[PDB]
Amino acid sequence: SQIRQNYSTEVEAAVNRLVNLYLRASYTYLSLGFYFDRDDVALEGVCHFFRELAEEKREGAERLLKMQNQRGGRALFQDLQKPSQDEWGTTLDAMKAAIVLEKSLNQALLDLHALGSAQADPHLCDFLESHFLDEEVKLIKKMGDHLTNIQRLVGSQAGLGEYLFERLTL
Amino acid sequence: SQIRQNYSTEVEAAVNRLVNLYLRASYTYLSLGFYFDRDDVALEGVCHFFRELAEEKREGAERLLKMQNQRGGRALFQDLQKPSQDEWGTTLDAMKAAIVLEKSLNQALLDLHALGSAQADPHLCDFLESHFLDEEVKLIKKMGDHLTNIQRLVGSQAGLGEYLFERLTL
Amino acid sequence: SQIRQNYSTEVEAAVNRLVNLYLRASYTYLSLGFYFDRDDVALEGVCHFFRELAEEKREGAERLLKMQNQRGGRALFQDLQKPSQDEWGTTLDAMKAAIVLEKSLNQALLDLHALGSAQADPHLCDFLESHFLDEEVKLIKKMGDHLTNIQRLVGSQAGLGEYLFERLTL
Amino acid sequence: SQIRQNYSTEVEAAVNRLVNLYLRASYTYLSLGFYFDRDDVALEGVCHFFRELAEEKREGAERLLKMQNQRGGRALFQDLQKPSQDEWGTTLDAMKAAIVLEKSLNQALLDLHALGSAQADPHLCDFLESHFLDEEVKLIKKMGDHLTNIQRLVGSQAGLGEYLFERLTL
Amino acid sequence: SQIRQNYSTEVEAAVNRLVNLYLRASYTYLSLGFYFDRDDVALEGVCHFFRELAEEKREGAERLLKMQNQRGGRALFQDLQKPSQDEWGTTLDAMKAAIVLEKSLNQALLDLHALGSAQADPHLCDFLESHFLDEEVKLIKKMGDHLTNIQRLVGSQAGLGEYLFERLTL
Ligand code: NA
Ligand code: NA
Ligand code: NA
Ligand code: NA
Ligand code: NA
Ligand code: NA
Ligand code: NA
Ligand code: NA
Ligand code: NA
Ligand code: NA
Repeated sequence: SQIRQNYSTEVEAAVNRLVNLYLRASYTYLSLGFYFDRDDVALEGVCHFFRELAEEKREGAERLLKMQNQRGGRALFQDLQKPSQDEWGTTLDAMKAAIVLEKSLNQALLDLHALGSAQADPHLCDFLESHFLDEEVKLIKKMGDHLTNIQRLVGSQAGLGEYLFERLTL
Repeated sequence: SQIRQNYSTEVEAAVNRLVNLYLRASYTYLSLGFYFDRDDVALEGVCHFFRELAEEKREGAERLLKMQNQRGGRALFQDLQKPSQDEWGTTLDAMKAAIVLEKSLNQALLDLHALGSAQADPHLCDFLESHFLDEEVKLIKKMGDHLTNIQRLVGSQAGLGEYLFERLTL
Repeated sequence: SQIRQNYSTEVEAAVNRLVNLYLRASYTYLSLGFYFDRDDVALEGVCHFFRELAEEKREGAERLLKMQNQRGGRALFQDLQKPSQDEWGTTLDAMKAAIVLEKSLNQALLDLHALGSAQADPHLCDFLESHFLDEEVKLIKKMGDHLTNIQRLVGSQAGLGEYLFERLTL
Repeated sequence: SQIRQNYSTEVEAAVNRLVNLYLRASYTYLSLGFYFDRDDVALEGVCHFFRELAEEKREGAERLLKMQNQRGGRALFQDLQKPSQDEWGTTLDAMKAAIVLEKSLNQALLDLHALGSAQADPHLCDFLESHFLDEEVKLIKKMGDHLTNIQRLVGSQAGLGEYLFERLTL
Repeated sequence: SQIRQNYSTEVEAAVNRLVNLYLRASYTYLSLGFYFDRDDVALEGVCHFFRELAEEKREGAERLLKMQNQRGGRALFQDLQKPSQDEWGTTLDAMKAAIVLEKSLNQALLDLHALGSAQADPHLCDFLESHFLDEEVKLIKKMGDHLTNIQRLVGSQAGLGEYLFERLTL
């Protein structure tokens, strides 16, 4: 490109891989949201928590694609793998799956930041620090808080606890 | 001082000791608040209850220092001891620790009032009656109410009760 | 912690030490503020300058503790040493002490940033760059400006100059 | 009186003496205010500081007379002695005279409070604590602050300092 | 040009030289403004006085370039010489340098007006009378007033005077 400066082919490829990862995560959260809308599951606040995450992760992919074109890189899309499960269990199982997925996104962000640092690409480092790394730490902390609250509610009356969480936290 | 009148060295020293006690209590409540913000504890209303108490106790120290200078006494600061615990247990354990601490502050206020009375210092007596003694009785009553509500919630489903208290009272 | 990722024990400990340093600085500024409120000192703008700094440094400690829990580290509080002086001299002496203290906080921030960089912790580096390093440079520049203005006012009429500074700058 | 209860003849007489003292102080401050309005003195902020104090002390006398009738005591007025000086010197001399006068009022208030306490008259004790003792401590602290600021301004250019104080503090 | 009428090559060249002179003066005032923002100089009102002059002189250059194109002349830019000093001394030294610079701009304006008059170019004469000559006389009078006020403040307490000027005039 006429505009490309200081933007390695390694970073360009890793940004494309990260876009795939974010779109995969959006699709996983779409599947989690619609599972909680099942008439035999029926946890509306859980459905809305995951549907909002699906939108967030799509928006993160769109911001990475915007940056890829601002740097003069070329977006390359790959197939999007289906989510790992078709049914997601309890709200506890689902929130455990969600923190595993967000940990994996965070590790991908950290790996890209490290690549950027090795390539002396400060605009990439800044972009990630500014729009991704703190949002991901904040999200992971929120999920961990949720996770602890769900766990303390299981006790010996798991249905009751699952209802309450949904009603009073989500 | 040019302005000092009717202000004994005994009262001056005891006001400095009370400032230390209030600042110690602010620090204890800061530690309690951040313990309830842990991802493995995650009781937001409990965190906010103690963080608000940390601010109150700091403000009480600042009011005592203001009065010390209005009387012509001299503020003398000492080291502030760390809180008694690093981890605070359950919300019940924490509220028991908080009432023990507020009882000890109240006894210090009563002891200063008695000193004032023995020194015939009515401005000191009035200052304490006006800004401290009723606030402390009101706080201790609120903690005792909380304490009773937490206790009735333990039953055989302690996690559930701890969640509910947090959600519906705090 | 379930949420901890990329957060070294070295950084965790250094954040706890920095919290102690910020709380120590808040306590120093509380002592400076109340010294200028003495009836025999009576520099209201000087008192308000330091009282505002006490609040800032407390808020900096609270932000570090928030981040410590967002990363899955554990807050550990230590005793808070009393300020270095009981009486702080002239406004010049006090502003010299304040710049020495802010230089020492800045060096602690830089040392933590360096640790973060050695540990490849970009979220820590970003957090410090975002909330601490520019605020500290801005503060140190303001104190240096004050310092120069106080110095030019001493001349042969130090009382007059101290009054004027207080009245017309603070 | 039909309404008198728990109100000793000693307290009644001492309240009448305190009314005389407050009215004397109002008259002293009237003389101080008009001295600073002299064309050969011409310190407008000093004049307004003392004129406001004249009004305060008159209002304090009126509140004591109101209380005397609410208790069923009988107001008895005596001659009001002229102020101690006809010309009041510098603003420093005048503020020294004003703090001497306020110290003497405070000692009279404390003496009445002690009498009340010896007579087991809590309504009198409360009335003084509520409307007089803290106002007098606040005033004496303000005068002491002023006093320190005037003193630091004398230096070797006393006229300049007196102008500045008036202009920038009062 | 198709539009050029009554616009001599001598005037065209002198307008280009005047643009250089105005841009040089803008750069001088930028250097003066940032010198007064030094932490070891720290005269904020002095910094703002010169920074505003830097903007004025840039705007004067832009108005001359606008007029050059409205007449069908051709802008020709030359190198811009650095300011005459790197450090500017006291506010007195700086205001003396500023009046020397404004006198030199005024003499350049008068010389161009004279050229215009010799070339019978009334649109040029009007343009200068309308947008430059009275603004320059007003500015030079303001600087001279400042200069007199700074001079009366030096006395035997130059620091004090420099502070006061900055605080109370600028
Ligand atoms: Na939405
Ligand atoms: Na951005
Ligand atoms: Na609050
Ligand atoms: Na009060
Ligand atoms: Na504030
Ligand atoms: Na932030
Ligand atoms: Na009035
Ligand atoms: Na009343
Ligand atoms: Na401007
Ligand atoms: Na025009």
